[PDB]
Amino acid sequence: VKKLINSQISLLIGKGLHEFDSLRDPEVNDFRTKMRQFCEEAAAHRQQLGWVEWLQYSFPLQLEPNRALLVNVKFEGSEESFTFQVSTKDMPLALMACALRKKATVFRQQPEEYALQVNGRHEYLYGNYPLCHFQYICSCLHSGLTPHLTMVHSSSILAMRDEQSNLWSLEQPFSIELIEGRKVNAMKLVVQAGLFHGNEMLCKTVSSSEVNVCSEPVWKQRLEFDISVCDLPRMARLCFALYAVVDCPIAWANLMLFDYKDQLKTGERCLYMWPSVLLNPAGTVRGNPNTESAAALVIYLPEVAPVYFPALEKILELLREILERELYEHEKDLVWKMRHEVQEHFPEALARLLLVTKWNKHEDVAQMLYLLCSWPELPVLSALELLDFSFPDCYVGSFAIKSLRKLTDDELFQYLLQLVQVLKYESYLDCELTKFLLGRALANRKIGHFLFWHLRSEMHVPSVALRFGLIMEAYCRGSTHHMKVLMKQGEALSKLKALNDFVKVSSQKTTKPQTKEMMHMCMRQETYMEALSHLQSPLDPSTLLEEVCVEQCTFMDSKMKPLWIMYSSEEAGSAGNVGIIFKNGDDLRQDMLTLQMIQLMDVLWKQEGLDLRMTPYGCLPTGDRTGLIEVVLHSDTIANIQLNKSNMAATAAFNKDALLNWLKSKNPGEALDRAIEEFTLSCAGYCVATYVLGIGDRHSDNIMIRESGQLFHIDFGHFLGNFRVPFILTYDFVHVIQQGKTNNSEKFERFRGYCERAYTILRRHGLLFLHLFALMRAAGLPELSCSKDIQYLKDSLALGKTEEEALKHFRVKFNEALRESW
Ligand SMILES: COc1ccccc1-n1c(SCC(=O)Nc2ccc3nccnc3c2)nc2c(c1=O)CCCC2
Repeated sequence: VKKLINSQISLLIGKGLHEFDSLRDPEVNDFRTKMRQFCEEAAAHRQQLGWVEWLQYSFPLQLEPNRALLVNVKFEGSEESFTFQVSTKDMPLALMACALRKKATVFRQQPEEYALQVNGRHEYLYGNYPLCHFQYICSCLHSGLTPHLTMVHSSSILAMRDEQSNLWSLEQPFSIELIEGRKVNAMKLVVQAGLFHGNEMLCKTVSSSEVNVCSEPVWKQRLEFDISVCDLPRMARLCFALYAVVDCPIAWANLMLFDYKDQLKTGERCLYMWPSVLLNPAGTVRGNPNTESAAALVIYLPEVAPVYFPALEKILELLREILERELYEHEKDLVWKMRHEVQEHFPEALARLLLVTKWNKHEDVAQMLYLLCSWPELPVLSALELLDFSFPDCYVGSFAIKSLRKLTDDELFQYLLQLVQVLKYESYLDCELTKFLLGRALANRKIGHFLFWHLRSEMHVPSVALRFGLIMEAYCRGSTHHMKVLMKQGEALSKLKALNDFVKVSSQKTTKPQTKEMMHMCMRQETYMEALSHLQSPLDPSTLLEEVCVEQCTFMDSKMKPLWIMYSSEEAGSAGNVGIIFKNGDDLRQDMLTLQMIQLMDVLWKQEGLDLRMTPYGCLPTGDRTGLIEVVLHSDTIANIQLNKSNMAATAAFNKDALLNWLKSKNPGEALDRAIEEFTLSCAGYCVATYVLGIGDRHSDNIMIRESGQLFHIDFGHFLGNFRVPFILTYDFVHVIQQGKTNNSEKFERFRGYCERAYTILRRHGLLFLHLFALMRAAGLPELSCSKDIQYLKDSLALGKTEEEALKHFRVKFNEALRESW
């Protein structure tokens, strides 16, 4: 039984558990045994939460960042239902009290015993929150539709919970022996090396003597470093590069000088090197698992006596305002001098101080660390910055995690992508971030869900495979039931892969309608219907994908032939009609990042009461160049609409009317006005979003309208101006905002203010986007490579300017954009 769990975990994570043992590594072993006890205590805890609390775990509330409305309510084991008027201000409890008073008459005869489920979703309404604080209610309030909800009793929910049970002495300079290698090139070999603490070098880099591009090369050289061993910080990192010359990089490799047990390291080491794009401090500190093929450097760490890093007690024992809002040496000096007063009157400039403290002087570091332990907790925003690679020191990390704990799950979810990337930076397996992500993922099934996928999605990447795999195994130890739910998901994804593969070959030999019939046959196979049905959508686990409508499924006409999968739910009705797009072949990371940053803008706007009617559809990479997009129904490309087909409702004398006619036919009479509004708001939003983010090559083929008028974007290939992309006003948008008039400066300038608000709001959170992008550098995304990329943001948000200025700046670009418009 314990045996079956293991094989399930193996299949689930994409790596077999035997491989962890085969490593014969105490670091891994400890991480495994430790992290299991932890996840087991969490899982233990959970099985004894009260029912409401279990709901909170299982399906956390989805909330928005007087007026009448019709609601429909039913009770679980029955079809009969009732329609009430309520106020949008009513508590979920008031509604539940009605439900019951209605029932008990149609039946002859306590609201606290119930929670309201959304029909056909893993979504629930509970708490003291007026109805439309719940996203679902408020959402309905807009698209116009009637909320449909099911009274679920406490006995019913608890049944679910049930079914889910399971030192300073050493003064001599540091130096190593470089012995020999085993590599491939054309010319002389060289081995350069430096000691890093983050991005900063601890002293000048040193080099090898020029040998023949030959062997199996030999060196047997002392390389001595311009620093004394006693000054080596905890997180000291030794970084190698190997290249040829007579310029030409071959491989690289890094290691920590202290092991995970704080022991300094001796003596011989074989390093299996990673092939190159010279020195790479950010690169991982464990070796290339491809031992057969990979080049290897063998070194000798001299044995300086056994030595550990001193305990914390031993550590603990041992116009400035004007600058303080890059700095000269002299300034650096003043800051350091004022450290105490920094910790007293500018605690939020911590990051600035840490950047001036001398990491290659053990005495200075001890001073810095002493101030850290009395340091007041910082705001979340400051914590996100402290996770930067610039801050490799784990006492700082511990502090940053310490400050990060007051994250709401919503915030946590909103940054989860980035926190995962930072795991790639971690010098050791057992660490605080890992401990924290696991703990929060265990207290929240939604967080649990996405963490897994973020991790499961990168197992094809050898540098993170082990780390990630070990985390996923830990999590499963913490959630036997959720791992079943997830296998269901990965089983569906496996089938989709096989289906898409068939689609690629077939689509080259034959015509679309034929491949479509073939697809449906393959899908109608027993193994496919079972695999592809009755699951939770990986794009959002509260979305249930029940019955695939084979008849509706097809594939899209682009190189990779992405699949189009429609699902219905009888229990869910209309909002059980959902689609996903399976994509195998393209990298989805770029888009997912893009989609999350827009999502962020929307939350920011909404937190200041600006609702631009955005459309944040799911996008979720699941594996090697494989993931899913959320289908947005009742929409079409501008281009498609501008095919302006005769026979359709939008038959137009001039192409500029096409959109507006379409909108008219979907939105008769007084509905028309609302749709123009929806179009205007969301346009404002996507214009500002594409502009700040440097997303370009927008054309009518990658912009979509929905029948509500809402406009949104697909196919993000390029961002951060990655061919300075202008602001863009398409003539046809302007025309639609202007209600079909040549001049409508009333309508048009309202539109300007929306942009201006959206833009100005984002700037106030400029730093929040910077820190997040900072953290993304860890990803290896090709258009997220360096500083010039983070420069793009600085410039778009005109962050260094004043609001009066920036607005002025933005006003030119926006004008420039209107001029372009015919
Ligand atoms: C691959 O996309 C195409 C490229 C060239 C020509 C046509 C398509 N294409 C297109 S082009 C529209 C498009 O490229 N993408 C869409 C269409 C709807 C979307 N909804 C939510 C999120 N993204 C969406 C993206 N659409 C469809 C199909 C299709 O083959 C098949 C049936 C379902 C809709």
